[PDB]
Amino acid sequence: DKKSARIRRATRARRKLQELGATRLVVHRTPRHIYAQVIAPNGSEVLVAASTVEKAIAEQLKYTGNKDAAAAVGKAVAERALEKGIKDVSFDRSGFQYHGRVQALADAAREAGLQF
Amino acid sequence: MLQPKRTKFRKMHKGRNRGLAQGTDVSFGSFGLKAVGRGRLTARQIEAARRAMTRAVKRQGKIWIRVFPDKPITEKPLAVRMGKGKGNVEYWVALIQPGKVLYEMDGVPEELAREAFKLAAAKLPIKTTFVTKTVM
Amino acid sequence: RNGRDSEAKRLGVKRFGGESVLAGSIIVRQRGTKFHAGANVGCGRDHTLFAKADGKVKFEVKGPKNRKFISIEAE
Amino acid sequence: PKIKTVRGAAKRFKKTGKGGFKHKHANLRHILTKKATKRKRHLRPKAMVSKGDLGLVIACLPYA
Amino acid sequence: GIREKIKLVSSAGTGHFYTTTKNKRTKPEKLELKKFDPVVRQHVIYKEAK
RNA sequence: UCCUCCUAAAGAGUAACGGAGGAGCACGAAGGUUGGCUAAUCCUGGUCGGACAUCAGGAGGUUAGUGCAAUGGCAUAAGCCAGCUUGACUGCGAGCGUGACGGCGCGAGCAGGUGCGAAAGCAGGUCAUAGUGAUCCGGUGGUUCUGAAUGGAAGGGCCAUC
Repeated sequence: DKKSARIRRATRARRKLQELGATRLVVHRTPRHIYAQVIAPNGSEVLVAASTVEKAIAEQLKYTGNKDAAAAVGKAVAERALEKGIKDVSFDRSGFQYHGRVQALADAAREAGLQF
Repeated sequence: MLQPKRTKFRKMHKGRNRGLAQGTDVSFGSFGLKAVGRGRLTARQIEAARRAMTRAVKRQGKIWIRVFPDKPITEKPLAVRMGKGKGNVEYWVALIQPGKVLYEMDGVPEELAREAFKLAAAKLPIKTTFVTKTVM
Repeated sequence: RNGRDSEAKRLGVKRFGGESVLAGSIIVRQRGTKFHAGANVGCGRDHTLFAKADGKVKFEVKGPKNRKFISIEAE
Repeated sequence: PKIKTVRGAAKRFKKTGKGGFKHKHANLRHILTKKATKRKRHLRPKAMVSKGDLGLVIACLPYA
Repeated sequence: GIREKIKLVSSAGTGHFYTTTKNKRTKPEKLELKKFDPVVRQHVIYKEAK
């Protein structure tokens, strides 16, 4: 199962970040509408979220679910986090290879202020 | 001569015979021999009792043995000093607690059943009593 | 041909639930991981659990496998 | 006659300010390849004589 | 105990060396690990020797 | 002498010429890190091929495996595969466990300099528990520390190691 394999892949990282006790930037990727979220160390609340599923961010990019979409979401999370106040975060692959859209989102985020 | 096959260990501790019997009810036949006393039965005693009943019933009915030795017992050779390791295994015994059902039987009249069990109990070292299958 | 044995390794729980410990103190000595490290608890190379912070030690059961965890709260 | 110091003892223990004794650790002479650096490192510094055997050391070197 | 002990000598002029073991029967070639030399306080190549 | 289980009486420890077995290693990788993967046993179809080679599907969920006997542990895998590597590093070390002692074990963290990863991070050997021998005497390399009139040297000391 794709989901079961993915959860098994990301379990070690999630546990490592959980015991470390640090805010983590978690990204969920699908064939469309790449998501992104910021989670408190306790893991119970979401500091801020962004994605291409809402019209506020989906009204510019031609198509959601590409490199451009990842950069927009990656950038979008940036100023939101900077405005909120949190600066340092830990990136979570969530079992997605850090190659394409995931890398583009992270690259946009780190260059936008969320260094990690 | 009941005996296990390829037991895990050749020797085992003496242990104790405290407690109370578990198989206290007739489960296969209609009549059974219940153990009143406490002790151990060797393989030879079980065989002797079994032969006594089979002859008594004249190979009529069914016989169930509800006890297995599964416990080796050692014995030092004559003119041997204490120590120098555990003794060699000689015979196998089954620990019996009060209420244990030794033998079960079915397919014969109650009258013939009583004498058959009485003959067997005469060749056992523990007080025994005759019981009948209960309804629930 | 018997008669051989090994010196006892004095394993077991050294600090029990609800008693304060200092950082670096050994909590449990074990061969495997009968208890898993929780919060402010580190695991040694020999699966020894030691306190990484000062506080009260507590035991709990967590996870889908109901495996036992040892944590420390700063109290 | 005056007491004779145990010369062998005098070559292995040195007296300190508070009456203690310092000695070299006794496992760092040879067969060192198979030893971890951590264990060799900890044996390098001098150590104090234990209480139990302190009384024995006092008798051996009553003058020093 | 076929495995025998060797000495790793730093490529630098310093006389510092490491000691280890190896099996000459299976891996007869020299050992060229890159280790830390505290005399010069740098990581340098260490060569196998007696 | 050392290791594992039981005896051992639910903390630790606990004897017998009591009951069972092992060790005197191995590995520059079988170590470090990063990425990925998940067995045994059965059922059905299929050339040699056959109960038991390899292929496909299904039940199964670890009865597999874990370099070596046993116990405990291991899916975040400690099990299996691949890339890059030498942290199997130096000086330390709060605080603990264990011993009559000699001693043995665990260890966050600090300084220096490294490897893997985008990064958080991990790495001071190996899933852990056996694979080991005090001191004396002497050998090898470094270090003006000392060097008995002086300058050297011999010989000692210190460090690494046999």
